[PDB]
Amino acid sequence: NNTITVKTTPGLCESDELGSKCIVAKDGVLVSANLSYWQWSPRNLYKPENLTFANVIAVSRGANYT
Amino acid sequence: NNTITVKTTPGLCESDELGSKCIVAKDGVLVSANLSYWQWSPRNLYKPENLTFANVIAVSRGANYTTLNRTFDI
Amino acid sequence: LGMYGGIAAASLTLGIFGGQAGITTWSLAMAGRLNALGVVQNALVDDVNKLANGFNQLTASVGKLA
Ligand SMILES: *[C@@H]1O[C@H](CO)[C@@H](O[C@@H]2O[C@H](CO)[C@@H](O[C@@H]3O[C@H](CO)[C@@H](O)[C@H](O)[C@@H]3O)[C@H](O)[C@H]2NC(C)=O)[C@H](O)[C@H]1NC(C)=O
Ligand SMILES: *[C@@H]1O[C@H](CO)[C@@H](O[C@@H]2O[C@H](CO)[C@@H](O[C@@H]3O[C@H](CO)[C@@H](O)[C@H](O)[C@@H]3O)[C@H](O)[C@H]2NC(C)=O)[C@H](O)[C@H]1NC(C)=O
Ligand SMILES: *[C@@H]1O[C@H](CO)[C@@H](O[C@@H]2O[C@H](CO)[C@@H](O)[C@H](O)[C@H]2NC(C)=O)[C@H](O)[C@H]1NC(C)=O
Ligand SMILES: *[C@@H]1O[C@H](CO)[C@@H](O[C@@H]2O[C@H](CO)[C@@H](O)[C@H](O)[C@H]2NC(C)=O)[C@H](O)[C@H]1NC(C)=O
Ligand SMILES: *[C@@H]1O[C@H](CO)[C@@H](O[C@@H]2O[C@H](CO)[C@@H](O)[C@H](O)[C@H]2NC(C)=O)[C@H](O)[C@H]1NC(C)=O
Ligand SMILES: *[C@@H]1O[C@H](CO)[C@@H](O)[C@H](O)[C@H]1NC(C)=O
Ligand SMILES: *[C@@H]1O[C@H](CO)[C@@H](O)[C@H](O)[C@H]1NC(C)=O
Ligand SMILES: *[C@@H]1O[C@H](CO)[C@@H](O)[C@H](O)[C@H]1NC(C)=O
Ligand SMILES: *[C@@H]1O[C@H](CO)[C@@H](O)[C@H](O)[C@H]1NC(C)=O
Repeated sequence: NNTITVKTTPGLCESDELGSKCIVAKDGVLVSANLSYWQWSPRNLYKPENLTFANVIAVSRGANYT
Repeated sequence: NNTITVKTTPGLCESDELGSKCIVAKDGVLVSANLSYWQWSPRNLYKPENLTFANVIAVSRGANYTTLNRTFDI
Repeated sequence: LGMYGGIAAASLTLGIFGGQAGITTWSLAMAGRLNALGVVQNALVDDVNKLANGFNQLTASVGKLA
């Protein structure tokens, strides 16, 4: 019915160096509504909440992470 | 052909506290045939075996996992 | 014939409760369906009641089709 336009990214890494700690969203998407920080939403509805353990997944660095 | 009715759960955690060690089944389902412990089966056939390393996957706590209060031994 | 009675009866539950039975209620079945469609991670009682009201209003509007 109503939409919102946010920023999104495939994953988040700490630093630029290869071998950094990276996270991707667990069963959801990383969103940011022009904020200074990142949040978690379901993939088909904007319902944001702050990033937590048991909300993300620790991975290795993929292509074009923020 | 023949069915059986077991208990099932999305995952198993050690304790109630957030940050506990949790496991989910790897390419299968967590089942219990009214036992005191949990086992692994294929998703479309009941063929139980005890929980092992290389049978589960260490994850973080999801919603409505079963708490053991036991510190499982793998 | 009625569709959901009789000798050759159709199943009312087979496409949302699935072929391995055990989900006790329609509220628990609909919460799992909203989770798998990616619109709510963990459906509360207000999320399921909002879906139950929208179902019941639409189904009552069938009796006013011209
Ligand atoms: C979700 O996460 C955001 C991002 O951290 C939270 O907003 C931030 O909250 C902190 C702590 O309340 C704020 O930082 C500092 O607050 C202290 C309070 O003692 C104050 O002295 C400082 O001046 C500073 O403001 C921070 O400003 C705030 N905003 C941002 C953009 O970081 C938010 O509260 C979280 N929402 C939840 C948990 O529901
Ligand atoms: C799959 O896992 C179950 C759960 O652990 C196994 O059953 C349990 O086996 C243990 C060890 O044999 C039993 O515990 C103790 O056995 C000692 C033997 O020295 C005895 O002194 C104690 O009285 C106690 O019984 C335990 O009773 C038994 N049952 C339960 C409900 O825990 C089962 O054997 C495993 N199956 C396999 C590996 O095929
Ligand atoms: C967050 O930022 C984006 C980009 O600045 C905003 O999207 C713009 O919205 C205006 C008005 O709706 C449009 O004219 C622009 O074309 C949009 N930009 C893009 C790239 O689509 C968005 O509205 C911002 N605000 C939020 C989410 O509150
Ligand atoms: C394990 O427990 C369940 C529940 O006590 C058993 O399932 C019941 O089986 C009886 C007879 O088949 C039915 O009348 C009940 O309605 C069933 N309960 C439910 C909730 O479906 C099951 O048979 C037990 N025994 C095993 C797996 O050996
Ligand atoms: C859905 O079913 C419920 C049954 O509990 C209906 O609620 C009752 O409807 C009758 C008929 O008008 C009323 O007399 C009762 O006061 C209602 N009770 C409650 C607790 O609501 C409800 O009307 C039905 N909804 C639709 C849209 O048909
Ligand atoms: C859908 O969005 C419109 C805004 O154009 C709003 O008036 C309406 O109430 C929304 N639908 C529901 C069910 O709230
Ligand atoms: C994604 O990464 C490549 C380098 O691997 C870079 O050239 C490209 O510009 C990046 N994409 C964006 C949108 O910046
Ligand atoms: C299927 O189950 C029936 C029990 O009703 C049994 O008699 C039959 O042998 C089973 N089929 C096979 C191939 O074993
Ligand atoms: C699942 O967890 C919620 C709390 O997050 C709880 O209210 C609910 O009763 C649980 N489900 C069952 C079947 O106990």
